Amino acid sequence: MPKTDRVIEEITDYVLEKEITSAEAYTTAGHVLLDTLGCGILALRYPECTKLLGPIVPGTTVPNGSKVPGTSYVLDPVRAAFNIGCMIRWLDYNDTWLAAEWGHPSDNLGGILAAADYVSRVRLSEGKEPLTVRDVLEMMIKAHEIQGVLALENSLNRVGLDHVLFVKVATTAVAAKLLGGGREEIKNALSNAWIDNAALRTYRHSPNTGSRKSWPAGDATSRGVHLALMSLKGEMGYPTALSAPGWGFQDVLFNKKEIKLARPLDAYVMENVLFKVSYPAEFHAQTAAESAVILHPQVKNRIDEIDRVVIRTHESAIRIIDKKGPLHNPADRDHCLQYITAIGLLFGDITAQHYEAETANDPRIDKLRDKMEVTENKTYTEDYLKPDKRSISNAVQVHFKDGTSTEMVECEFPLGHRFRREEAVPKLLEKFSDNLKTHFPDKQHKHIYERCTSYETLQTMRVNEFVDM
Amino acid sequence: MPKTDRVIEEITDYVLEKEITSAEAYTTAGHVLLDTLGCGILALRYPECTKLLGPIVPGTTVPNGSKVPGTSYVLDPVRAAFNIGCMIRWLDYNDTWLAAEWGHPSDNLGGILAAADYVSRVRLSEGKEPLTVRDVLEMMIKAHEIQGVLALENSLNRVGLDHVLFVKVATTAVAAKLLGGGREEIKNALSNAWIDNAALRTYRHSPNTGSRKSWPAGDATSRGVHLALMSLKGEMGYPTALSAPGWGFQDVLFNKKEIKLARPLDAYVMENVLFKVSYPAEFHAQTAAESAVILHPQVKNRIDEIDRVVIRTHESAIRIIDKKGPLHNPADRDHCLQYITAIGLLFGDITAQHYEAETANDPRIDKLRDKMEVTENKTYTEDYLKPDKRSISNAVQVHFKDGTSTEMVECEFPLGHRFRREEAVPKLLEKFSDNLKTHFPDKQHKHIYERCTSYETLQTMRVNEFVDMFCM
Repeated sequence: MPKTDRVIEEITDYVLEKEITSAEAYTTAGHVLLDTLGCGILALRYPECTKLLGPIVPGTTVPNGSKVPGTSYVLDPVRAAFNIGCMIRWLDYNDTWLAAEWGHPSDNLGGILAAADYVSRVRLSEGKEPLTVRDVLEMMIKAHEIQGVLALENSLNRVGLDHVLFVKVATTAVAAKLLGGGREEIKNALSNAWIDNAALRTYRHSPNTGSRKSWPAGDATSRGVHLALMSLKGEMGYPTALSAPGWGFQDVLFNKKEIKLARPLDAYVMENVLFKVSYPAEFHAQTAAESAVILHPQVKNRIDEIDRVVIRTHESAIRIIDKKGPLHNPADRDHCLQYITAIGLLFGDITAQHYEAETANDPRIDKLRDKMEVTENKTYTEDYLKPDKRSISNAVQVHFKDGTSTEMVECEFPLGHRFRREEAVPKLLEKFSDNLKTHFPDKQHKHIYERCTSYETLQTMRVNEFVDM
Repeated sequence: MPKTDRVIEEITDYVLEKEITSAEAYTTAGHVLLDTLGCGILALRYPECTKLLGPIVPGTTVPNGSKVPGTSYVLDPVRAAFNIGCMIRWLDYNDTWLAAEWGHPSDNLGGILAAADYVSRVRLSEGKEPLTVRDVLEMMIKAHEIQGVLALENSLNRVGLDHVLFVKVATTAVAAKLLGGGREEIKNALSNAWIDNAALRTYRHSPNTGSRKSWPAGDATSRGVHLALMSLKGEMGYPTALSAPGWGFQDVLFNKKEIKLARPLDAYVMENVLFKVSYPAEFHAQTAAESAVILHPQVKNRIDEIDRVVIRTHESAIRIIDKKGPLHNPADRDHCLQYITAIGLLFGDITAQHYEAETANDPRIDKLRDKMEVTENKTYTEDYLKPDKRSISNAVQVHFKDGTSTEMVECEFPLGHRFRREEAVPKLLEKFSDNLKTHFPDKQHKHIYERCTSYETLQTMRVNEFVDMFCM
């Protein structure tokens, strides 16, 4: 009788009843699983990340608790979802989806993995069968789809809200399902997600750019798991959470426009996901990084002596990462098109260490940044949104004081774009192995690598056993 | 130098440096403390509340964990803050503050008590001195001041947002202080609270009114404690969280207006707080309830001869609780002026049971509700906002089919208004004792009552001991 908003019904129906049949989705989801966990492990090398991990109260004991990869923490699933989601996102190294809204749908793994691990351990304690990694993969496919299809035509950034609302929405649905919710519970959780927090994006932008860019998605996935658990206790929903006149999400926050699902939900997002294969860096600078690295040998010994650097880019890069003047922390820097491009030119490589004070204090960087001129190419802006292409284009050309110049080096498709997928896969696996090596000893690193890259047998691995760190 | 937004600095300075000197504020804080905890204890009689309480995972063990009053739960201080805040607010029985924004600043007790109890138990385990109930009182005074002064001039409801943001903000600042934070940590926690922003109020309004009206403040006071803990780890803040162009709270959510503090922060809100002394019910209906109850003897044997019922009210009541047609759950009903007025007329008293299906199924209620005409009196709307008065006015008159009528019965000041404080205090104590009696056996009820009402003596009680009284 009360009449639930269509978008919430459609998400619910997809989660509960849609069968995923794409081989290619499952194969790509396997890559996203390892790539994401690798990113999370690498983040344990960063004390700014680690300081936010662990239980609220040290020495808390949680029966059948979710384990946090790379650690000895055993946590409630909400807290574990925060820990994992915080890790995997921290270094701006994880996967990415770009349309009307921006985001990183792998962020949902925080909630998915924590909830699937908890459910598995509880089942085991009750003498029942745990979930398998294939269940994790399916839930990732569906989380990706929900967040990514929402992102196609709904721009939260244009109304000043962070993208992580779509993480909370996607996680809440897939978590509710994992935890055994039916149609009513999933609907009710979703409605509570839409009514909830929508965090601002003040921390992703000048002058306030900061480390909340790294942990907001963890906070949102965690919240989704929490809302799902409340729903499983039978807490009531809000049928017209989106549409209610005056008080609904659409009228309050979305400029009275309808939230829309631009296509039927299936496996399109996972199939077309973007990887950050080589460099941690804000995605809109990934191709400027690639072009800078190409130019590096031509500039490395001409080292100051550069008169100006031209950077041609697309509109999203201008809106987010186009900054002049002092940069104050690693988040600020890794969200700076000019900084990233300077690192590529100066060093021929980009690692998360380049964003730290030790490197940033190199006086050459800021001198080279103040020579950079960033302008929009309107064709790049168009091609960024065109469905058969979805390029993320930048071009870079260096001019010298003698009047000569390098060629203008243009990159439309970074190595993580679907068009370069066959080339990328072996490099993704190298990235995974390198990331594991930073944290795990030889025996454990080789064992994880081996299990995770044997995709056939991986499917049938129990989730609790898979969480072997 | 790097320029933090002024509002965040004034809150921070108040929390760290302002000495509270008001004897009246401490006295009233003591009353709020008992009233609030009493309301919480009564909420343990409602399974729709209880279902949300407890640890996330049954059997979780927390060292030096915060205890939840009325229960055996020993929790992390974030989760405890949610439990307590959920309980104290659940039944719409707790204290209230009304201005440009509406709210219930006693909600902040969830975070304050949980944090203070935790800190006390940790101290004790380190061989140090726990906090005392006076510290809890002082933090209440300040939380009330922060949320209530923010409410004087800044209307979240006019931009479609719930009032619990100001709970999150107040709790974050007082929690960060309790937990040992300095100026930088407090500022940084506050800037993260403003950015967190900010739940809708869809669950307080037709046609979606529901039980999230009961737990949203718990969720917010919990979140405040959480943000405070993150700040103590050194997590950075956002200096222009309010004022940043394009991306700041003011430009995104507040229609490009400035968030203002209408007066310097001291002890005004606690001194002037509103109690729900007799009836659980949305505050904007409290005086209509009082007037209905007066009229009850004149109508109780003539309900079938009632032709129409005139209710004259103020603008906030029209915006929130003026509803026609079917009511679907207890939250919908306790947020219905017409329902609450009907109950008073029909029954001469109002309890939380009157909002349950058993009573609501009484066919007389809806029949009476469809005879009610609610209209705004504009003078009530003006006097609701005037600072020397702050009335919450309703008037009720009943007209009969034979053409006679009762007098029009006007109530400007409910029993919980500061102008009726001396009359109220004994009734507040009765309400406390009755609420305790629902949940505690004789010995424990008497003991709690006796400690809590011996105010001189209560001050010095260690927080952990104060909380232990409620547990067994």
